[PDB]
Amino acid sequence: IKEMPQPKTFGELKNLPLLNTDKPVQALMKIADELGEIFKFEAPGRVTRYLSSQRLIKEACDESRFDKNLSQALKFVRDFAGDGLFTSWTHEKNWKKAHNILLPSFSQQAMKGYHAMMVDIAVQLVQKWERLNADEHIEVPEDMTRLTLDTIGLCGFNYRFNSFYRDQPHPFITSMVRALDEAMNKLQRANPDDPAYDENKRQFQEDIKVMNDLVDKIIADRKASGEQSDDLLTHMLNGKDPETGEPLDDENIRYQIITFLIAGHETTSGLLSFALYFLVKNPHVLQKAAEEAARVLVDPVPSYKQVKQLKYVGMVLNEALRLWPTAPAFSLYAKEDTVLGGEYPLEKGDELMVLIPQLHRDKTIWGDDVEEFRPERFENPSAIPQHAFKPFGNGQRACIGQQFALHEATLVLGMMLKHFDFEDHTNYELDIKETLTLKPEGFVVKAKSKKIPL
Ligand code: COH
Ligand SMILES: CC(C)C1=CC2=CC[C@@H]3[C@](C)(CCC[C@@]3(C)C(=O)N[C@@H](Cc3c[nH]c4ccccc34)C(=O)O)[C@H]2CC1
Repeated sequence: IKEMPQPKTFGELKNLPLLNTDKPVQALMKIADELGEIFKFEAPGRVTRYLSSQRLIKEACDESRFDKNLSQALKFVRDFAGDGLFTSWTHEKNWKKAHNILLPSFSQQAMKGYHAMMVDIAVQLVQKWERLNADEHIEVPEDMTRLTLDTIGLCGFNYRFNSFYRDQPHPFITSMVRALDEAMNKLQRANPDDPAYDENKRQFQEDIKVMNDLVDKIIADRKASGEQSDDLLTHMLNGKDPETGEPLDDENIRYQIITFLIAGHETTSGLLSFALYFLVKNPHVLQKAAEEAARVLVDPVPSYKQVKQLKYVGMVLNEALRLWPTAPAFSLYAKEDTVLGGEYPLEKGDELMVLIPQLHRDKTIWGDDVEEFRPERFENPSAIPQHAFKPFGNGQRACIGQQFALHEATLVLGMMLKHFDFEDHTNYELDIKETLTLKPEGFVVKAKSKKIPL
């Protein structure tokens, strides 16, 4: 039975001021480097424990002992993602109902059906870049977000945000981003009911209304038409949970759509942005991935099968997920009194935070080179111990979108590497901006066309 380390305290505010920062995940990583595999974090009226080691996270991932907790971050997002899959408790009837209905819509097999719509958006990204003039550069996170948002819009509910036709996001996106920013800011806001925050609350309600209005209208229009499409909204209007025999109601479908649109934004586009960052910083790795793309993508437009045979591109994406997982933490609660790692007694209800970027730098798993970008780490995945690699979270509460996110990312990166040579023309210095997600802020490149027609 061991005493848990704790970072520096601030009198009555305990550890709370350590998260008064624009880069809290990066701050928590530096604390874990100091204190090790577990530390207690106290604030007025709360305590959580940050885990960093495969040794302890493997136990945290035991679903008989720990279930998904809603972090305060998830509680603030629930104000507009409701009881969709991401912001629901496991015990809420709408979680297991939506999970049973949606799982078949998100399988590897279902990706054959979305492939043509994903190609639509990937081809718009390639044409944009083919159409840049000689002096011009690419705003990498900006264009990856254009693609990932439009891909989930079109595959989700046959809706075109037409992001590649715009400088200003679509109205829905400006409201969604400002709602997400507001939810994230409330984490650091003392005395939120202070009348100084009156204007935030009125703006928050307006943005929730914008989102509900557009999504409720797309649902009503689809039901009003009877159209059957290749999209999640068809699967949700038609589907019945085999357990309860019930369908989702229109309110819950709205929450699922809002949830997928949150995910399909900078959380997916972050993976592509980090991947391209690592590739331009590791020209030998970029060359190997470009060689695979030229070898495999022999057709004007890539096939589902051809994306599956981009094995080294998939390893590149897993290595980017290792170093900078774009959904960098998740929360758990103890189902019963239990002892973590033979050393740390927990009571029923006690919270754990999994610090994924820190798990992914466990030298006992990965060896001494943990800071190196080496996709070849992933050549034999059977060698990876249980729960060592967790960018999509854990168990029944793992990312439902994982096969979607990886198919889109492998397709797009494949096509980028087939069509263009890349230049790190600014010698970009990595600056990771933390919102809901992580991104390489200001990451810019030049793309020189290889002049291969679509
Ligand atoms: C279109 C939908 C979609 C996409 C593209 C997507 C793409 C990605 C993505 C891209 C690289 C990453 C790193 C993640 C990472 C995660 N996703 Co998603 N997710 C998506 C839909 C979801 C949903 C829905 C959940 C909740 C699943 C559940 O609990 O039933 C989810 C859960 C997660 C969790 C668990 C959170 C927790 O609190 O435990 C992580 C981590 N993620 N996701
Ligand atoms: C919505 C999804 C995509 C997200 C999940 C997250 C999980 C953990 C979060 C998060 C990374 C944002 C920064 C704080 C952090 C690390 C956290 O521990 N947060 C704890 C502890 C905490 C911080 N501030 C608080 C204020 C009140 C209560 C708890 C807290 C929490 O939210 O619960 C955040 C990103 C957004």
